[PDB]
Amino acid sequence: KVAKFVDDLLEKFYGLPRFYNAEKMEDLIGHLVIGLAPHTSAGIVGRIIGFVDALVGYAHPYFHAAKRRNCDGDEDAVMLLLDALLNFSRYYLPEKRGGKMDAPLVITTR
Amino acid sequence: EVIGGRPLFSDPSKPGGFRLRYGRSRASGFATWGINPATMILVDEFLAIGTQLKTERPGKGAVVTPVTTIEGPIVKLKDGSVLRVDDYNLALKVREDVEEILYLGDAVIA
Amino acid sequence: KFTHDTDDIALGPKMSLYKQLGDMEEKVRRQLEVAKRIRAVDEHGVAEKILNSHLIPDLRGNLRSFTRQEFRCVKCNTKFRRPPLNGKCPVCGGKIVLTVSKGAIEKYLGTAKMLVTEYNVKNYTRQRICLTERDIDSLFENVFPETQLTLIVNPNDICQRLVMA
Amino acid sequence: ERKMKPPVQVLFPIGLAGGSSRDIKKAAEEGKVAEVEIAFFKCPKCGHVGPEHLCPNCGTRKELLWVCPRCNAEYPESQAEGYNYTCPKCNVKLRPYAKRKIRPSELLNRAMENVKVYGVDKLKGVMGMTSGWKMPEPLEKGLLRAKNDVYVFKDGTIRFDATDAP
Amino acid sequence: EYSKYEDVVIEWNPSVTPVQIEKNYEVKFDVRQVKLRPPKVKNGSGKEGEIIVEAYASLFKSRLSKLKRILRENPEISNVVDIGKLNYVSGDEEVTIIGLVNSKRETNRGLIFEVEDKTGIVKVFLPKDSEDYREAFKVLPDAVVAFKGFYSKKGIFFANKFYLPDVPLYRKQKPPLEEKVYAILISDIHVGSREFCEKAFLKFLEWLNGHVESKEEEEIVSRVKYLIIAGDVVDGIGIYPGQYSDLVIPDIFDQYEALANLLANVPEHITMFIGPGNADAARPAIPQPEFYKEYAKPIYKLKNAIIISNPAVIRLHGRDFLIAHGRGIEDVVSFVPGLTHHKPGLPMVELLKMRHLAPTFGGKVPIAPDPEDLLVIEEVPDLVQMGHVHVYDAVVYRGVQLVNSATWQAQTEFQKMVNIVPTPAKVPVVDVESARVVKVLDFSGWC
Amino acid sequence: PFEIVFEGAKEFAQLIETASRLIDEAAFKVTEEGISMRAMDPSRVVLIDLNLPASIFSKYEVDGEETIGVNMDHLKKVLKRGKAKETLILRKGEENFLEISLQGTATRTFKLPLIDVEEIEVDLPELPFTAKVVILGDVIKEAVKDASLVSDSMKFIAKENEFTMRAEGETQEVEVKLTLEDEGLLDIEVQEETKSAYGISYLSDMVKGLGKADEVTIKFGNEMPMQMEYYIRDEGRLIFLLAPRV
Amino acid sequence: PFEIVFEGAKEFAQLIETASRLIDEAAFKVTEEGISMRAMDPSRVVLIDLNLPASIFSKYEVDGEETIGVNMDHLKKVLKRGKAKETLILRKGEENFLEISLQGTATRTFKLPLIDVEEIEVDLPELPFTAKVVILGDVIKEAVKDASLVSDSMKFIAKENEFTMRAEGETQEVEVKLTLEDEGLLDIEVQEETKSAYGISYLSDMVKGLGKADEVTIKFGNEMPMQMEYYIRDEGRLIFLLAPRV
Amino acid sequence: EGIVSAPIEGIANVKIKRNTWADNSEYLALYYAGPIRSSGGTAQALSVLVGDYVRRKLGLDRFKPSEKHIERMVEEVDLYHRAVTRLQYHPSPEEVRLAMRNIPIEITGEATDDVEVSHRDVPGVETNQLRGGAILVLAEGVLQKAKKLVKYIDKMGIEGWEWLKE
DNA sequence: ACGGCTCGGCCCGGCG
DNA sequence: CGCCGGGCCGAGCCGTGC
Ligand SMILES: [Mg+2]
Ligand SMILES: [Mg+2]
Ligand SMILES: [Mg+2]
Ligand SMILES: [Zn+2]
Ligand SMILES: [Zn+2]
Ligand SMILES: [Zn+2]
Repeated sequence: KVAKFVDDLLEKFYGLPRFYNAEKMEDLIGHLVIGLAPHTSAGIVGRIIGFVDALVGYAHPYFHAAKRRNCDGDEDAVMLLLDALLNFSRYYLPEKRGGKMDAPLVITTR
Repeated sequence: EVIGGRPLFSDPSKPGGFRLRYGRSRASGFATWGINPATMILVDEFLAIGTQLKTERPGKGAVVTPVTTIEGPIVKLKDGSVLRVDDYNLALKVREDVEEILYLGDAVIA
Repeated sequence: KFTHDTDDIALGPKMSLYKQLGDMEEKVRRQLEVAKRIRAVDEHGVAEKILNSHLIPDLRGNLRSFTRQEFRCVKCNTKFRRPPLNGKCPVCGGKIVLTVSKGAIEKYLGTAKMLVTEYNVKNYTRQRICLTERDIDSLFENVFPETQLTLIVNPNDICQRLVMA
Repeated sequence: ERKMKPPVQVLFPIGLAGGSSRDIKKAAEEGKVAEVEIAFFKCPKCGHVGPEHLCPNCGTRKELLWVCPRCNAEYPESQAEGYNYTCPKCNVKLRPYAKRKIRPSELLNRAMENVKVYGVDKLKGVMGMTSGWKMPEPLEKGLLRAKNDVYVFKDGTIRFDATDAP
Repeated sequence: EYSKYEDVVIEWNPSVTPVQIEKNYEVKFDVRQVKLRPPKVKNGSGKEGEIIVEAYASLFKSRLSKLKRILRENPEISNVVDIGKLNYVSGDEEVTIIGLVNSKRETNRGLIFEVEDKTGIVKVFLPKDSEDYREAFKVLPDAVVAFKGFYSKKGIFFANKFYLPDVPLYRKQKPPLEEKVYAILISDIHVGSREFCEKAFLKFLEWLNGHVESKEEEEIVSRVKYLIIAGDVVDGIGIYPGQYSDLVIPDIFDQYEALANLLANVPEHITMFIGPGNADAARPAIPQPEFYKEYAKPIYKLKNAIIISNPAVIRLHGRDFLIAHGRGIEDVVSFVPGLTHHKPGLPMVELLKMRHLAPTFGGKVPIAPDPEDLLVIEEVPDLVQMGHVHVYDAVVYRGVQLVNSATWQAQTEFQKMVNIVPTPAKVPVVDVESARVVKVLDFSGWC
Repeated sequence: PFEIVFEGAKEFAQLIETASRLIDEAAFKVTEEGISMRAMDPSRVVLIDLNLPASIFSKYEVDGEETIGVNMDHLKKVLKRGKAKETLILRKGEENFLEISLQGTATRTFKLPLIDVEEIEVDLPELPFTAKVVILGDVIKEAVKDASLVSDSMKFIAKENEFTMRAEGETQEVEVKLTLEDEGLLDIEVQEETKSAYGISYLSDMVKGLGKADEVTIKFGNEMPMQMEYYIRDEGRLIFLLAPRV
Repeated sequence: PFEIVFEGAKEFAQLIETASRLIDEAAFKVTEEGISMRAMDPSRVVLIDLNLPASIFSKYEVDGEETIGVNMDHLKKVLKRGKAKETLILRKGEENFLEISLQGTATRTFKLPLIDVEEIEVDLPELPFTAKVVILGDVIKEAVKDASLVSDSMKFIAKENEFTMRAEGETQEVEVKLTLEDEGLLDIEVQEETKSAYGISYLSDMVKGLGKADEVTIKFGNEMPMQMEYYIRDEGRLIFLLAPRV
Repeated sequence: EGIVSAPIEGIANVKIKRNTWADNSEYLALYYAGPIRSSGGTAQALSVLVGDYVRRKLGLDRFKPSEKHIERMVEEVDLYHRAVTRLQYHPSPEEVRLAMRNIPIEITGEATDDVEVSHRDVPGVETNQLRGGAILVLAEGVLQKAKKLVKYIDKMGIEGWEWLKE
C-alpha cells in the first residue's frame, strides 16, 4: 500500500514516471528502506531480499547494533527510502524538547 | 511479579525447567534464546516466534527463536505412557492427551 | 560462522494465545492450567500469591482514588476539583460525569475471590481480600442500600465462612 | 503498523469544525467555518493569500507572511529579512503564524480537482499543530493517503513497527 | 511468638479507696443516629453515575447551608445579598456574600478569590493593606467565609473585611461541681506492632490500679472516673506495602482479642469510650459510624466499654467533649507555611476557627459520598481531643481546650524516613469541672 | 437418534428467546412424555421452568431419556432465522451435534455443537399464597411500561374485588386500578389484604413477549415471592418466580 | 377545580409534541372560552401561539381564569402512552396536582406536579405581510426534506401566480416551482414580488409531523419574519412566527 | 558515536552560576530535560564527565552545596521512586550524600512532574517540584554505571575522581 | 506499569 | 414511520505507614 501511494503521488502530484511498479509483495525485493530506533536521530539503509511468515524483523546483528538496539524485546520502525525522501520535513517537527527524537536527520550509507 | 495472563514456565534453578546448552544458532546469539517448536506448541501456544521472556541466569530478558536440532519436552499422557516429543507434527498430534509435562526442553544460550 | 543449525527459520506458532483471550478470568484460568501442567512451577499458592499482588494494587488504588477525584463535563473537557452545586456544567447545559466509576473498583473482585477460595494462600492475603470486599460494601452504604432480596443464599462464598469460624 | 493516538491521515489543523474525530470532509460538507493558527503564504505578483505553497492562479511560489503579535502588520519574507524579524512600529519579535479563519469547502474541492480523487468518505486531521512554524501539509497528500489506506507520523512519514531478531 | 496478653491481670490495690461519685454522662452526638435518607433518581431508569454526583452536590449544599447558619449569629454581619442577584445592586452600598472558597492566588496587589455559592460564582479581591490580610492568608479551600465590600460592574467584588465562623468571645461560666472528677485521654495504641510499647502500657495500667508514689497522684487516681480513646487502637492489616514484616500479630481477629485482653484490666469503676481510626477495621472514609462488629466483637463484649463514632460528642457533668481522630491536621500542616507536626496544637485551632474537621476535598483525607455533612462543628465544645500525629500538645483558644493525646508506639521506619519524632507514653489528665489539663503523666521511662 | 417435528417455528423461537432473556446456559431434560427445562439466573433472584408434552408436538419420536446442553445465544440466533409458517425439526445422531432444520419453501440444516452444563436441582416448595388473579397480557404489559416511567419498582395491592398496581416516584405517581366489573381481570380470589413490591427490570424482562389474547395468572402473598403463569398451546405451562423488594 | 374531557388522546399527544419541540417550560391558561398557550423559544427566534377554544372538548367546564405550569417533557411522556381510542381527561382539584386520567379498557391515572413559571405577555398585532399563500402540508414537507440535503438555509420566493422554493450550496442546488394549476397550490394573493430566507432546522421542526390533507397558510415579507398557521379540528389553531436568518 | 539524541535534546542548556552562599565563586551547571531520561546509563555518566572536563579546562571552580541542597536531593530521590517510577535502581541515602558532596558541577534541570516538595526556596534552585531529568542522571549514571565510568577515567587520563574509584 | 478496563454519545440497520 | 439495539469512536484511570 505504501508503494502504491508513492506511485500515485509521483504520477498525479509531481507528473513523473512511477518507481516501484509492484502488484505483489514479492516485487519489492531489491528496494531500499530506512531503519530507525525510538531513541535516536540517525537512520541506516537496508535492502529487502525475502519474506517470512512470522511477526519479527530479521536482520544482521550489525544492522541492529548500528541502531543502538539490543534485540531482547526491542522494537524499531521501517520505512521506504523514497517515501521518506519525498515526505520528510523539518518544519513538521514539534517545538518542545523531544520533537527531534525519532527523526531521520541523517542516514548512514555504509 | 506475575501479571495475570502471563504464565511462569519455571522456578529458579529447578530441575525439570530449561536445560542449558552452550551454542549459537543461525538466527540467535545477540541476546536471544533457541527453543524447540514442540515446547512452544505444548505450553498452549503462549510462546510464539519473537515472544519475550524474563530470564534468570545470563541476563534479564530474551527473545525465542525456533531451533529444530535441540531436544524437546518429555510428556506424560493421560493413559500413563511417557513420550519424548522432539518433533513439531508429533506435538500437534499428541497435544490433546497431555496430562503432565515432565521436562520442558532445551535453551541454546551463546 | 555458527554452532547450531535449524531446518526452518519461521517454523512454529506465529501468534501468542494471550492475544486471543478476552476476559481476565479466562486469562487467569488458562495461565493456571498451564502452570499446573508444568512439573517445575508449583502454582498451588505461589502463582496465586504472586498474582494477587497485581489485582490487590488495582483494587486498593482505585478505592483510594475514588474518594479524591475530579469531575468533568461531557460536552467540554474542563475538569472541576469539586462537584458543582447545580450538578451541571456552569458554562454548559451538559451533565457532569465521574473520572473513577464505581464499576472500575470491583472489576477484579470476582477473580480475586476465586483465587482466594480455589487455592491455599497465606491467611494475610485472604483476610486482606475479605476486608477489601467489606470496605467496598461499607463505603456505599447510604447511596446504594440493599433493597432487593434473593431466593437462595450461601453461594459457596468464603468470607462468611471465615467469619463464622 | 504505527498510528497516532487519534489516527491522522494529513497534518492539517481542523480545530472543532471536524467534530470529535477531526474529520475534515465532514466539516467541508456541512459548510462550517473554522478558526485555527496556520501559516499563510502570499504571491508576490498577484497577491493571493492562503495556506498554500503554490499560487493557483499563476503557479508561482509564494512567500511566508510574518505578523506582529500585538500589532497586526503583515510583512513578507523578503521585507521581514531586512527588519531582523522585528516589528518596526513596535518592539516585539515577529511570528510566522496567527489565528485565522478558513473554509474547508473551497480547499477540499480544489484538492479533489487537483488529484482527481473524489470518492473519499473520511479525511482526518489534527486539532492543532505542535511546531513553531505551524506550516500545514498539502491536502492532496492526505487524499492520496486516505485512498490507499495509509497513515502518517509526527514528521510526515509512514512507519511500521516490528520486534527485531538476528 | 504469638502471645496476645492473655495472662495480663492487674488487681486493684486494697490501700486506696475510691470516692463514691454518681456517673453523670450522656452521648450527645453519634454518626449512626442521624437517619440519612438515600436519594431518589430524577426518573425511573437511572444508573450509578448520576446518584454519586447528586449525593456529593447535596453534601456540599448541606455544608454551605449549615456554615451560613452558623455565620449569621454575630451582630456584625448584616445586609446579606445573593451572589446571583449582584448585578442588580448599587455601587455605594455595604453588602456581604457568604460562599465556598474555590481557589485563591497571590499577586503584588493582594489576594484573589473565587467565592461560589448556590447562585453562581464571583471573583473577590482583598487589598494587602487590610487588617484581616494576615488572618485570610492562612485559609484553605472548600471552607465557608463571609466578605464585606463594594461590588464593581467591571467584574470584581472589591472587599475590605474578612470573616470566619469563629468562636464567640464571651461565654457564661457553668455552675461549680460538688466533688472533683477526672478524665484520662489515650490514642494511637497500635496493638499488634513490633514498635508497640507494651511495658509502658502495662505500667500505666498498674498506675490506674493504685500503684502510685506521690500522695497527690494517689488522690488523682482515687478521683479517676472516665477514660477516652481516640482511635488507632490496632495496627491493622495491609495498611501499607511491606507491613507484613512489621507485625507481631498478623491477624486482625487476634489483634482485637489482644487489645480486649489488655483493656480488661481497667477498674470496674471507670467508663471507657472507644472510637475507630484510620488503621482499624472500619469505614474507609470519614465519618466512620463504628467498628465492623464481626471483627471488633471482643472489644464490643467488654463490660464497661462504650463504642462511639468518629466524630462524636460526649457530655460529662454538663461538659461537652468533641472527640475525633484528627486526619484533617495534615491538610492544615501541608498548606499553611510555618506549621509542623511537632506542634499540632495550632492546626487544631485553625480547624476550630473554620468550624470544620476536614474541609479540603481531594487532598490527603478521604470523604464519603454522604447526602448530609456531619463533619461541621454545630455546637461549641468545652474540650477537643485529637490524635493521628503521635506528638503531644495542649493550648487554649478563647476558653476551649485543644488537647492531642500522644501515641503508644515507638518511632518506626516511616517516621524516621520523613523526620518525625514521636513522644510515646504521655497521658493528659483533665478536670471535669475546669475542663482543663491539670497534669501530664510520663511513662516513657520503660518505653 | 430421536426425531422432533414442530409446527410454527416462530413460536418456538419466541419461547426460547423469552427463556434466554434471563439465563445464559441451560440443559433440556427430554423424556418419552416430553421435554422440560429449568434453571436460575446468576443473581439468584428469578427461576424459570418450562415443559412441553407430546400433545403439542405434531410428531414425537424419542428413545429413552437424554440430557442435552446447548449455548442459548447460538440457539436463539439460529431460531431467529426461521419464519412464521416453516416447520421446525430437531434431530441428533450418534455424534454430539444438534441438527436444527427448517422446512418451508426450502430445507436448511444447521449444525450446532453440544456443550456440557452442570445440572443442579433447585425447587422452591409450594408456599402459602394469600392472593390469586387472572388478567390479560396487554394490561399488565402497559402497566409495566407506565410504571417504568416514574420509578424502578412496582407495588401490588390485593383486596376483595379490587386489584390495584401502583408505582411512586420522587414527585410523580401512576396508579392502575381495576375490578371484577372491568375487562382486564377475569377473576380474583384473595383471603386477606396483600402488599408487595417487585423490580421493574425483571418484570419488564419477563412480561415482554406475551400475546395480547393471553391469560396470565399471578400468585403472590405478603412480603413473599410471586409466581406468574401463562399457558402455551393449552397444554404447556410457564413458571416465573421473583423475589420481592425491601 | 375544572374537569376537561377529550377524545382521541393521540391527536392531543401530537399537538403537545409539536408544541414541545421548541420550548421546555411554559404556562397554560384555562378559561371558559377555552385553553390558550403562548411560549417562547430560548433562542428568541421562533414564536409559538396555540389556542384551544372550549367547543372542541366533549365535556368542558371551568369557572374563572386559572394558569397552569407544567414541564413539557413529563407531559409529553404521559400523553404518549395514550392510544388511538382512549379518552383523555384533565382534572384538577383543590390540591396543587394535575391529574391526567386515561379511560379505556383499563383506567390508568397519572399525577403531575405543577411548577411556577413566569409569563411574558407580548401580543403582536397584524403586520404588513406582502404575500399570503395557502398550500398543503405534504408539499412544504417534501420541499423542506429536499432542501435539507443541499444546505441549511431555505429561500422563499413569491411572485405573480408563482411560488418558488430554492436552496443553494457550494456545488449542489434544488428548486421547487408551484403554480395555480397544481393541486398543492389552492390559492395565492400577492401585491408585489417578495423574497426572504430562513433556517432549515427551525423550518424542519415546525413542518415535521404535519398532516397530509391540511391547508397551511403562509405569510411573509421582505427580510421579515414568516407567519405559518394551520387549523386543527376546524376549531383550534396553531400560529408560528419564525424570524428570518440574516 | 553520534547516533542517539542525548547531545541534541538531553542537554537543555548550559549556564555559568555563582556560589554566592559559600564564597561567591564561579561554577558550571547542566540543565537536563525530559528526553535525557531515555538515553541509557552510559550517556548520562559521560555527560557528567565531559561537563567536569570542560569546567576544569575553562578555569572555573567547583560546586559547594549547602546542607539544604543535600536534604532536597535525598527527599527528591525518595519521592520520585514512591510516586512516579521504580527507578530501576535504589541508591541508599548515604550514596546520594557522597555523590552530591563529590561532584564538581551542579546537576539540575527544569520540572517534569506535578508533585511539590518539602524543602522549598532552596537558593540557586528556581522550582519547587520534582526534577526528573537530573535525579535520574544521578541515580542511573555516575552511580549505577560507576565501573564503566572509572574504566573511562583510567583510559582517558582524567584525575580528580578518586572518590568514585574508592 | 501501561495496555487493558469502564463509561457516554452517535449513526445505521432492521423490524414491526 | 417510529423505535431498539448494536458497533464504533473517544474520554479517563490503574498499593503507600505522619
Ligand atoms: Mg534492550
Ligand atoms: Mg491515624
Ligand atoms: Mg496513626
Ligand atoms: Zn461544559
Ligand atoms: Zn499568484
Ligand atoms: Zn507591530
